[PDB]
Amino acid sequence: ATYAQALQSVPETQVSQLDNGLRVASEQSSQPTCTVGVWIDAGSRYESEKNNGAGYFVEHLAFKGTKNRPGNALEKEVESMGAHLNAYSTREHTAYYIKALSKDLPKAVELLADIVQNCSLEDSQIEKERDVILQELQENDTSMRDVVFNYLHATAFQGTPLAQSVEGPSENVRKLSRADLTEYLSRHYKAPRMVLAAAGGLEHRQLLDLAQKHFSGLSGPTLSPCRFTGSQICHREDGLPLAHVAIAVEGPGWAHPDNVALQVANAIIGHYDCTYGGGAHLSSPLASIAATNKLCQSFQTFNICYADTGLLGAHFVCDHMSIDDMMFVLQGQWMRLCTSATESEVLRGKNLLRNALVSHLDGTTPVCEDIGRSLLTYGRRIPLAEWESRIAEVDARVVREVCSKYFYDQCPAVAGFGPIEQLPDYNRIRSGMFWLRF
Amino acid sequence: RWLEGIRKWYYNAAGFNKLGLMRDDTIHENDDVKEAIRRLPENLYNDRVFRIKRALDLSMRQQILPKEQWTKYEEDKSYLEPYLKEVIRERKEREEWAK
Amino acid sequence: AVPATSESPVLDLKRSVLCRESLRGQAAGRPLVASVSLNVPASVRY
Amino acid sequence: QDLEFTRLPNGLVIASLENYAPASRIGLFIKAGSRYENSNNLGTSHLLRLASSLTTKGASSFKITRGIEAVGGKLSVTSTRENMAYTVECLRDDVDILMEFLLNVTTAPEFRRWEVAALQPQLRIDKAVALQNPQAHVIENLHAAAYRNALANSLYCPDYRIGKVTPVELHDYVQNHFTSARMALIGLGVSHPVLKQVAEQFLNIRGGAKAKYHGGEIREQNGDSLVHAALVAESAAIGSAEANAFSVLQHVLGAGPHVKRGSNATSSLYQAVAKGVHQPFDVSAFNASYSDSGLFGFYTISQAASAGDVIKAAYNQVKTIAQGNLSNPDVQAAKNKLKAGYLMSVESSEGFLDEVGSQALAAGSYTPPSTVLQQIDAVADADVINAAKKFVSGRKSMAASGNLGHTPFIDEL
Amino acid sequence: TNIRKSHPLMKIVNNAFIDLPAPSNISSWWNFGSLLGICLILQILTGLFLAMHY
Amino acid sequence: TNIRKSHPLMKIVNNAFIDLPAPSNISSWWNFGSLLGICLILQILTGLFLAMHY
Amino acid sequence: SHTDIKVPDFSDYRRPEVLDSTKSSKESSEARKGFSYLVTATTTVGVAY
Amino acid sequence: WALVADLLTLTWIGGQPVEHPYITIGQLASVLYFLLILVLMPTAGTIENKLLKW
Ligand code: HEM
Ligand code: HEM
Ligand SMILES: CCCCCCCCCCCCO[C@@H]1O[C@H](CO)[C@@H](O[C@H]2O[C@H](CO)[C@@H](O)[C@H](O)[C@H]2O)[C@H](O)[C@H]1O
Ligand SMILES: CC1=NC2=C(CCCC2)C(=O)C1c1ccc(Oc2ccc(OC(F)(F)F)cc2)cc1
Ligand SMILES: CC1=NC2=C(CCCC2)C(=O)C1c1ccc(Oc2ccc(OC(F)(F)F)cc2)cc1
Repeated sequence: ATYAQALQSVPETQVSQLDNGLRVASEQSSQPTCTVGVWIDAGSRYESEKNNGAGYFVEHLAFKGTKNRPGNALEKEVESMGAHLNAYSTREHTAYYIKALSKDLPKAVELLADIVQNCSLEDSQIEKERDVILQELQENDTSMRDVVFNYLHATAFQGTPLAQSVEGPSENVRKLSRADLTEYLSRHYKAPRMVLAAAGGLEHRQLLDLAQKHFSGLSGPTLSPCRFTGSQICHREDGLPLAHVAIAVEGPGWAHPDNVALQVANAIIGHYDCTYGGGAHLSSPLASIAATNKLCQSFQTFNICYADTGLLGAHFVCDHMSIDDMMFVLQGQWMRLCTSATESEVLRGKNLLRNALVSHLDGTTPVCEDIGRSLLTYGRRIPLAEWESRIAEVDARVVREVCSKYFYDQCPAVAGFGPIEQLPDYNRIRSGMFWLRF
Repeated sequence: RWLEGIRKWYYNAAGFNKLGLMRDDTIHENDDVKEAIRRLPENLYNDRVFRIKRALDLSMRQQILPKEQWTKYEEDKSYLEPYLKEVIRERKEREEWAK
Repeated sequence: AVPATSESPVLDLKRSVLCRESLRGQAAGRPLVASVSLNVPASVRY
Repeated sequence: QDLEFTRLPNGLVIASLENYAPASRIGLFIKAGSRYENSNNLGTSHLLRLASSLTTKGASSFKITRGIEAVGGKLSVTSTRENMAYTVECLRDDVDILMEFLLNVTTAPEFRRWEVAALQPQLRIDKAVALQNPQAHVIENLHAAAYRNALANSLYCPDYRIGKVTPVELHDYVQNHFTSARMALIGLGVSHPVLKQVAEQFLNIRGGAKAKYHGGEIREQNGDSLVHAALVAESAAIGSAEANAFSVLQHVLGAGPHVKRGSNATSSLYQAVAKGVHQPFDVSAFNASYSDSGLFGFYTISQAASAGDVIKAAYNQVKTIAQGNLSNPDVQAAKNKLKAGYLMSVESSEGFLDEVGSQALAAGSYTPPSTVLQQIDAVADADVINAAKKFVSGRKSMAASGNLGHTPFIDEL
Repeated sequence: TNIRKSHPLMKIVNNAFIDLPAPSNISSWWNFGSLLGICLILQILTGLFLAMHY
Repeated sequence: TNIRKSHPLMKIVNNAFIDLPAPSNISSWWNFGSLLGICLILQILTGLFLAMHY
Repeated sequence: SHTDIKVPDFSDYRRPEVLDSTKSSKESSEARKGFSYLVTATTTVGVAY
Repeated sequence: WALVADLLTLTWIGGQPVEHPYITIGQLASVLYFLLILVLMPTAGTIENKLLKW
């Protein structure tokens, strides 16, 4: 029983669509538990300036009652059947999902439907959840990671809806009326912009019929492209003890095949923090150099994907005296992969990526989410055997050519926060995006 | 075996023994030797430190020890070998892996 | 292979809590577990 | 496909489900947790947890890192108070490469003087990071308060020992605890016969007191505006039927959240506390269960001034459960939570491996999920009331961290 | 780390020439130092070439 | 603290000339560096004085 | 909140090619670099002469 | 010391007219110069090593 073989006999994902246009997607295995949820093409990118953070405001109100189950009735019923109810909101994706016993899937699908469609949005509940968000916004100010990434987007996609934070400015949170919320909902929460995903012990046929029963009432706004700008945002705050730097070039966005090769390249460079076992002997040259010279406390490469665009780069957290050196080694890695990546290290990157996405999809929740979001972004679930084919296609030549497209001689977006006196000048950073040899 | 006559002769001709040095004190410090030295236990290191200090002090005076005090050929332990051998063996593994 | 839920720095000021909704989940319910790795960031559990 | 099981004449357990997935997890579980330190070698197991990927006999420090990373793999070491768990993941074709590394790491580590000494500062880094969580302060103190010896040991090396864990101590700890009689080799996506044969040929290694509950209190005064606090009494040993009763009682009282940003309408403790005090807070039932002993109680997170009110309110809630105020719909809901919680915990192939190995050490063999659910149902309402009664009349252990000006003592409660 | 900050000769060049922290706002009147240097080097070369014939 | 280690000019002199750590045992063959310096300075002075007349 | 920070309008300073916020800068990237590097290249040819 | 003595020979030979026996001595000294540096002294080093079990 080989690896190549193993991929061929992984459970297929089923695909059906309702009259209104709601897609129903399912992966089945004999499992006692399941995860089911609703994914929606809705988020901060779809929000204007006047209604920014509405989708986030809604998320707070989603589990706070329905017309059919007022107040804590929705809450009580989830709790008493041992179910676990959860939500998240990205710049492009709002998602509500429930982890339940397999036998309880009918009620699970019913409750999701009740949340989405028949959401109470009570006057007092709005005014309560108003102060809650304001305090979350304050908590978020203390998370330098969150702050620097919000800054990266804000400068990278400046003057567009992608520059906008998911939570919205405090001004909007304090003023958004119930009229705004309900208008936002009926505009964006529509069957063709929605997917019902489920994974665990279930017959696909049953899910589709449960979708009919509760999601039939679901009704049936194009995204403009987003201009990337080579820019810098530098929030200098010497009072904080470590510096956060986030740097990225414009990525290709969800659809593009180059994303696979870019993931391979990002795997080569990889990630590190101070608790990692490897140290000097780590395979990534960036990591081994960073570890031995104590340049940073942590770093990761990322590749964030949006619709027609994205953010491809790295974030690091380091000592106030190490920012210049971190940048130099990081940008040095980008250049080395562009110009001169080797076969064996690309093989390593491939192997990392193969392992990454095979073991991430463990248990029903990550698999349910993969179904939900893949249907939104790609229009289908891409099977593991297809991912493997795209990965095997990547060699040293590919990594070079792909990396040179996005990294080499291109203007990045830089965000820095904290004691950033050392953080290199933009011109020096930009000059660090080429070599005088290749 | 048969060249052991010449090895014993050369040893005394070379004459580091006259300063109370062992052979491994006279090894020129490259990157491997540095690491090998760095890995020595407290006792073996402090002996090395003193033997050299003594030799340097003798060299400073342009004098040698009494003949009784000279390092006997037979008593010259190869103290640095196990550390140095492994330091080298390790680097050659990393150099291999890099290809 | 996959990076952890949280990147860990020493000497870095910690994230604040100002409400009930963010503070729930935190009260420990089971004994500590400790993992260290080669690839994944060290983290402790309830 | 279902699980296979073997216990060799030398004591060692092999358990493996061949499920033909593309990924393969292998775990070597060892009875070598913090509990098996004594007062002379405290924090040794902490260093030992950091110490995989140091040079072994069959592989260098360099080769362990490079070779594993080469195939995109992972090697993790996980410690509880009672066990240590060495886990390897990879794509199925490279299992015997990772296995070779795992065997080297566990059966023949060299613990070289210069490598072991170079690793010493990592104890401070790892500890410092972990102790950023205030739960880590309190739970580590709670145990130290509650016990005289084994389970009192912290998972993290005490400050005074950092820089002072010797190579001898590491060798001794491995030689004395990493033995066939104390080991279970668990696996997924690999055949049982080949695991057995590896365990016979490379894991046949020859062999090498009871936890006294005390009841004490430890108080970290540190001036946070929030006070973390835990109050427990001696519970019941894992494997005993009484333990199941405590697990149900935990879920009656409330054992953490089910809805995002939710107000926990079914949690008995949360509502009991929320009745009196409305400012930011969190409360949960705490249930640890071990081979020798157990701790059951609750953990509060409250404002400094309100700590007295929150703890007393929570304690009062357990008292009324002990007095008999407890209906079937509560005990049914609690069971549904625990039943769901267990099956959800073995939902991932990571957590499943952990439960297979975990059971294999503390008990003889594998109990299937269906049998576990039946045993949860076997807990009667009366058993839950007894668990609560035991807690109320039991000798107490407490731990707190924060500005404790209004945090009561045990004897103030 | 780079070989601009490391190498004993490049170190002096890197600190006094490249990574030198300079005020953002210095005017044209700050150019005259550099120009004095150019003048001096210009005189030395032209001068040396003249001295081959004088 | 002293003004041999402090003053920017004296600092170079103090480190490369006075407090320079030198091996205890260096022989007469180590004098030739200093002597080469003296030679060079000797040539420059005598040379310059000759060039006033040549 | 830090969410109150939004980047100032740089329209005055931008090149015409990157003014349109609903279009991708990547079309014009090939061109914009070409112009600026031509200036540098021309300069070097002149200095060389 | 052979290499030094050879250099002293080359200095003597350099001062002589181009005739017998100064041509042949000169050739033989020049051969020995490069032979000493490129072959003999490197070989001698490695022989010394193998005499010390190195
Ligand atoms: C600060 C640097 C120097 C200054 C300000 C300087 C200035 C002058 C001036 C004003 C003259 C007379 C020019 C004329 O009326 O023809 C002159 C002549 C000369 N200088 Fe210099 N000089 C400098 C450096 C040098 C050096 C370094 C050399 C040779 C190595 C040199 C060699 C000569 C010679 C040979 C002449 C005579 C040829 C002539 O008249 O142009 N000078 N210098
Ligand atoms: C490494 C440094 C120097 C060396 C090795 C050197 C060597 C010589 C030698 C071998 C001669 C011929 C001496 C003779 O047979 O009369 C000479 C002549 C001369 N040198 Fe130098 N020299 C040096 C530096 C200087 C400097 C710095 C100057 C002027 C600033 C200078 C000016 C002269 C002059 C004017 C003569 C002709 C007068 C004479 O023949 O003595 N030299 N030099
Ligand atoms: C009979 C017993 C002989 C033993 C004693 C030797 C000395 C007696 C003289 C015999 C001849 C010696 O040989 C002498 O060598 C030199 C150098 O090669 C010659 O020099 C000649 O040969 C060399 C060969 O490379 C040429 O480059 C050179 O242009 C030429 O001048 C002399 O012309 C010759 O006379
Ligand atoms: C070394 C320098 N320092 C500073 C400023 C202004 C801003 C801050 C300080 C400068 O313009 C500056 C400088 C000085 C000289 C420059 O060209 C040279 C010209 C001559 C030269 O030779 C020498 F040594 F001066 F004789 C060396 C360099 C180039 C730059
Ligand atoms: C600078 C020096 N360093 C060292 C040793 C031996 C021991 C250790 C290193 C020295 O004798 C030494 C030294 C070198 C030169 C000395 O006299 C000078 C002679 C000439 C001189 O001018 C210049 F720059 F060399 F051209 C500067 C100094 C005096 C001392």
